[PDB]
Amino acid sequence: GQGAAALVGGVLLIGAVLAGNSLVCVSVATERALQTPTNSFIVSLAAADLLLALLVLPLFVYSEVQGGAWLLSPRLCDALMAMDVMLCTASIFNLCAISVDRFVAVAVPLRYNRQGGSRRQLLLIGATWLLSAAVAAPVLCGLNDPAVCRLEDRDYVVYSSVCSFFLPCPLMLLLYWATFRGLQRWEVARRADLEDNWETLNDNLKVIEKADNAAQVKDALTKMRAAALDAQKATPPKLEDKSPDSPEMKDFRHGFDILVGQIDDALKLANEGKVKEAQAAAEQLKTTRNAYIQKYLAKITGRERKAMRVLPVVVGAFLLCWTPFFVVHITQALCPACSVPPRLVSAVTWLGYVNSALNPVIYTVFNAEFRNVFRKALR
Ligand SMILES: CNc1cc(OC)c(C(=O)N[C@@H]2CCN(Cc3ccccc3)[C@@H]2C)cc1Cl
Ligand SMILES: CCCCCCCC/C=C/CCCCCCCC(=O)O
Ligand SMILES: CCCCCCCC/C=C/CCCCCCCC(=O)O
Ligand SMILES: CCCCCCCC/C=C/CCCCCCCC(=O)O
Ligand SMILES: CCCCCCCC/C=C/CCCCCCCC(=O)O
Ligand code: NA
Repeated sequence: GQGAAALVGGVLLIGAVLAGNSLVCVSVATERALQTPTNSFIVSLAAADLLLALLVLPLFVYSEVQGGAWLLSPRLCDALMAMDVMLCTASIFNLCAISVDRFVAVAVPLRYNRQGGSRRQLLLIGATWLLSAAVAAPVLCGLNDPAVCRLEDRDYVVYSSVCSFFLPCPLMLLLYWATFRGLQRWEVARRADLEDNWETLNDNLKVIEKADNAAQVKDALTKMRAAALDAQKATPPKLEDKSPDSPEMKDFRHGFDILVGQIDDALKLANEGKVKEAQAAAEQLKTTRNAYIQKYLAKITGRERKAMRVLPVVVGAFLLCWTPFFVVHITQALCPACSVPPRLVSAVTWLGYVNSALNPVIYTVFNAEFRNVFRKALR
């Protein structure tokens, strides 16, 4: 009765965690549009969820069929609980790492000399996992004084409730808040104008790629030049009060000067009838914007802020799913006499674990790139 619901519910939960989260990892692996700094953390979150389904949920379900009785070794129980605590902590610490990472990307504009990221996200992810293991490590040493698998050490439970949850949460919330406000300060008033300029650039690079002749190339380059110059005049509020002589204003203007200079050289070539050379100059121009310009066009048009919309939904769902769990557990640990109904302890646990099945759904619905890869699984 109570056992059959756990079994069916558990097999369905485990199936849904493995299915959804493997499809996330494979998608980041197969689709170039998904290989971003942010999605490195999303893969880390997927790993945490896959590991939960592999290492924790099966014996959790088995436990639930036995009505919470634990018939196996007490050392195995300790091993399970330490893994339980670590994976929970790792999910939270990774949501925290995202907000730290995104705040820094926003607050600290950097341009590298060489190809690729710094892999600082990977280092931060490594740090996140080692920190989660550090929080969980004492559980492995055996904290209990029976036939059930529970954390009975009240000081440990309060400690981890605070470190793993009640402390990261407000800080994470403050950081997401600062991050979103930071980006907004970069978004120009005349968004649609700058989007037009941006489309002119991309549409005409494609016209150039397939041109029949030099005049088409020259016409396309001429439009690009005008759009580059317009875009150059779209100043973000972030730099509005910055003087014309400011080294941050001198930066801004410069990226567009390099661009206009490249367009001019391609123009000279097209004008002389050198189609292939003009097309190569323009392709070489698809790489100068690939880093210097386009990164911060997505920023100043509001695209970047829009693409971050999936993150609060993920954070939100995590808070909905785990807040009841941590309120129940810290209460019990602080106040033995504050009796929580066992059926509710069971409920908030399942609620916590079902979070692990939710993120793949959240990405599919609320993020455009993920939604896109998904919707072309119609093959
Ligand atoms: C990150 N902080 C914590 C996380 C916990 O579990 C996710 C718990 C917790 O009490 N977990 C219990 C301990 C075992 N776990 C369920 C389970 C897992 C595997 C086999 C049997 C029972 C329960 C949900 C406590 C803390 Cl402080
Ligand atoms: C935005 C702050 C966080 C909000 C709470 C997060 C909970 C996420 C849970 C997932 C279920 C969402 C179901 C909503 C479906 C409608 C979405 C839509 O209309 O585009
Ligand atoms: C418990 C319900 C959900 C609580 C969490 C809500 C979402 C967590 C993130 C909050 C940081 C605020 C970021 C702004 C979100 C909207 C984006 C925007 O309007 O620019
Ligand atoms: C992210 C959402 C944050 C929500 C914070 C509120 C949750 C914390 C409340 C739980 C404390 C329960 C108090 C238990 C009584 C302790 C009294 C005693 O120690 O004797
Ligand atoms: C490639 C996308 C991410 C990896 C796959 C995720 C696996 C779980 C997705 C299935 C959820 C289906 C329910 C809602 C479908 C939303 C599709 C849509 O909005 O058009
Ligand atoms: Na998780």
